[PDB]
Amino acid sequence: MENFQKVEKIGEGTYGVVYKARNKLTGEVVALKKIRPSTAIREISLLKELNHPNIVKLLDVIHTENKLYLVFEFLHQDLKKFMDASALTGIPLPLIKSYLFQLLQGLAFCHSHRVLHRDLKPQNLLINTEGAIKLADFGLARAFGRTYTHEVVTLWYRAPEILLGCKYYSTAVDIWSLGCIFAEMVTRRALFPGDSEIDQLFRIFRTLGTPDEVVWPGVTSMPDYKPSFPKWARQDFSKVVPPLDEDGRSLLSQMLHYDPNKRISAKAALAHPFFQDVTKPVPHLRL
Ligand SMILES: O=C(Cc1ccc(OC(F)(F)F)cc1)Nc1cc(C2CC2)n[nH]1
Repeated sequence: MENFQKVEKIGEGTYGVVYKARNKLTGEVVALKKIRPSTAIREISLLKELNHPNIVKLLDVIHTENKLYLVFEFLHQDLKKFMDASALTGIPLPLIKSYLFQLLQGLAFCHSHRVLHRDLKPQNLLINTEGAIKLADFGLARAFGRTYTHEVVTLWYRAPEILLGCKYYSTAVDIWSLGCIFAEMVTRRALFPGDSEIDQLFRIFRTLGTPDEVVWPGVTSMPDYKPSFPKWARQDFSKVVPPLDEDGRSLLSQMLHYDPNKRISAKAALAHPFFQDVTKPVPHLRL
């Protein structure tokens, strides 16, 4: 670590602090994550190989004095800050479409290697001036497990099967999270901003209807399912994400299917008619 000069704090991650830093030998500007177990070393070392243009590059893994440091590629802005900055006008639909398309390419790659993210949220979607968007913290949930600073870990993008106690969840959990983020880019408001596990689940039920054996076979046997849940009717997506067109509403409905087995895959989502006119615009960024 004597090879890095801290520049400024990026923030407090889930596992530890993130700093912008400079590599004294190569002159490289990086993001350095300080994490404070052998199985974790092996799982993290496997992520160094999982390289894709829409995945934030893991440059190096450093284990010293029982501390673990992850050295990542640096990007100047995250999607949460970009969405806040674009709140008055909204992000233009061609840019939302380009970002969703790129994130689906990222997901299709990681899922093809049987690697899940498990904790997608706007905070870990990073953007550059060229119009690219990249997934950060890919694979860290499986490798490691409130934050170290006691901050509450957000539930807003958590798939219903996790909330219902599924132990062996699938790549479909990442498609759910990305559907929630797509809806938030379009409407400029979080889709399901729950502030507890039951509030998160009931917000989902109030919009998509309380799930039953018809739409989700096996749901009533899930560990945290309760027959006493209130029974809410489903809402139309035309009310949930206006002014998204019919192609975007159809794709969103497939990314938010209750049954993880029915939920669209990233590969099938890339073939959806919503992406017939996709382009790569450049965002307006002030750094
Ligand atoms: O999280 C950001 C955006 C960002 C950049 C600069 C920020 O402000 C600061 F300069 F630090 F004062 C604050 C936020 N990037 C970033 C994070 C990562 C790796 C850890 C995942 N790689 N790249």
